[PDB]
Amino acid sequence: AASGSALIFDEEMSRYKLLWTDPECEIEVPERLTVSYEALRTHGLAQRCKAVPVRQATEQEILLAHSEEYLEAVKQTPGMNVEELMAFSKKYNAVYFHQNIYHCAKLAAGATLQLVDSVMKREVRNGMALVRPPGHHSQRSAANGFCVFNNVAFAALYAKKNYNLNRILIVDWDVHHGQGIQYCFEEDPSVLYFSWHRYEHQSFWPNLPESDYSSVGKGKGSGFNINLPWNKVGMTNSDYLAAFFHVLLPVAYEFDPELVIVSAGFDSAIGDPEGEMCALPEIFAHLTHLLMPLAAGKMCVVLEGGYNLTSLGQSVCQTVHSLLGDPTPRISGLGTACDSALESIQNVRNVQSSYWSSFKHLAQSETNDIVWPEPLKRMPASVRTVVVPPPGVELTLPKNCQHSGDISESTAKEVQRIRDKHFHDLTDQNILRSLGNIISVLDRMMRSDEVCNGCVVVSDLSVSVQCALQHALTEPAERVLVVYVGDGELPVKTNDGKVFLVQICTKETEDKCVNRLTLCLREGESLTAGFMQALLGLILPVAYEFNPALVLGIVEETALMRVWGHMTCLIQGLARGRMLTLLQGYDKDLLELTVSALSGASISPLGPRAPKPEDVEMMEKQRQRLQERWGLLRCTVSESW
Ligand SMILES: CN(CCCC(=O)NO)CCC(=O)Nc1ccccc1
Ligand SMILES: [K+]
Ligand SMILES: [K+]
Ligand code: NA
Ligand SMILES: [Zn+2]
Repeated sequence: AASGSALIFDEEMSRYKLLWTDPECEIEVPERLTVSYEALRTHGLAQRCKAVPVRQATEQEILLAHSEEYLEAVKQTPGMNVEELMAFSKKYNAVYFHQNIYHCAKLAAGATLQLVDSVMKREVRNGMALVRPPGHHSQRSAANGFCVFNNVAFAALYAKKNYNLNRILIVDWDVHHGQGIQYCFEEDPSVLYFSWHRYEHQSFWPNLPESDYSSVGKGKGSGFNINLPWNKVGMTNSDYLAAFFHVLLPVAYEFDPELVIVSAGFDSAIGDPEGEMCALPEIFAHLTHLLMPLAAGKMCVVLEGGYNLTSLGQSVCQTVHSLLGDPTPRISGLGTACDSALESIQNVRNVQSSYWSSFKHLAQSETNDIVWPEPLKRMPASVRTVVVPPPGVELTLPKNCQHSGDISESTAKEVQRIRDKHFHDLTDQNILRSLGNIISVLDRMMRSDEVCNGCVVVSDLSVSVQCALQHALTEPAERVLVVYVGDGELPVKTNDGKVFLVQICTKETEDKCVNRLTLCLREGESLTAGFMQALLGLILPVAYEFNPALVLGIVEETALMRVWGHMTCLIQGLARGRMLTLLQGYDKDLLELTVSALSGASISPLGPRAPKPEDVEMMEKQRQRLQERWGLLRCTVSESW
């Protein structure tokens, strides 16, 4: 399986710039590449990436997306003087030309194609191209918005042609609408385009009616264009994550792309003079992380915009950190999206309800100078994952996993201390072994930056859960998220706000308070889709708002775990990836799947469908019950009294 992350960069693309006065173009500077690469080197990230050389896109490759007349006209700009370059620039909107920009435009596109080849040939797991000029405004016969050729549209058209892909997701999180990409794939159902963008009721550049939520695609492509307009500035981490949980990710996992391409403009970051948004550079660690389970991890990140040199460098680093598998930073202060964002979200969900299963219940009444703190260091763990299989079982482990059954003297004293106080008449040395394992693994996870998560197979659930949870609460971990697949009650108290409990059970149970989420899904062929809808639409929003310091996963032996890998990967967005999983009984496959997802490996796609209406009803009842306490659950504007 593929390993490593490509970083594609060349300083030649910094060798064109604006040569006359134009306030609408001044911000697009060579130093955007310089500062970004240097920030990657400063933090040791470039050195851990596979450097893949740029090349020129050929004429034939350019003609995949652009007309011969437009290519021919651009091909003559290297021979033009400044006067003629200015006159040529004025034929287009918000773009400048330079003797070297045609050369750099072919490098930006070739760099992108190099990135696609590296990922699709399995030479790397994923990667990023740092390119100039950007691409996403470029159109079949026009330069636009600092873009000459459409780098990301090339990438999808090239991957279609040369790898015969049928499903490609393009995520455009630049703060501007990528209308060139939308036009390119408007009628094509094989490419799903998502864009959020500052819109302000069409008063923000490029001022297009078809940038609104109502443009869903055309003809065979209806439903495969998703526009989410931001109609106010100042959008926050909660707005962006609400967009992902309630619009993008439900559609992305249902579409099941074979490749993901990100139009990665960081002018959507705090401090940018174009976007005027408020999301922290750390949010891009999570936008990247939440998309990484798709397409077996095959993600190509392509630089678009981003103009505040500081937020630019920090956001590029958060993205590459996540591409490299480094633990995600904790996002504090999350809550409801603002009213304007909830309006945009509910409007796109409603027009998209004709096309996507996650939204189909909405269609019938029966169914329903700026400054911010510098990002903390993100260092990978020595051993990412420790594993404790039953005594005797030896397993084949990824290179970043270790067994860990060696109980120390201090740990062994705590186990009998705990036994002597809370479990008098317990003699079973198999259970006492597992509690030595839990405490030893937990202490490595929390006290060290060099073990991140772990998995322990256990005999008795009640005793193991108590010591795991209690030893975590005394460490102390301020808050603990518990995710439990099974039935019955556990020694878990949710009456102090330090624990939130997600339970996925078989019998319908009454849910009393707002620190428990109970999901009883109907047994049958549609359990997989229902679980994924619950995970993206309920579990992740609450977990992200809760912001735990540790995640405790628990599976009872009696218990449809072909989604367990996706949850384990996605849930590592919380608690900087610090998750302890307790598997009750030995299941060879479940244990290797758990270890692989905890270790950061890529997981198999889910492939195919639609969930039970009874299940969606149950899930929306949970939303109605919880969203006043946990506002990140909301995907509609609330009613004013
Ligand atoms: C800065 N904008 C491009 C951003 C591209 C980007 O970063 N894409 O990701 C262009 C602003 C502009 O030209 N406004 C305007 C247009 C016509 C007449 C008067 C004013
Ligand atoms: K966008
Ligand atoms: K499309
Ligand atoms: Na102009
Ligand atoms: Zn932009």
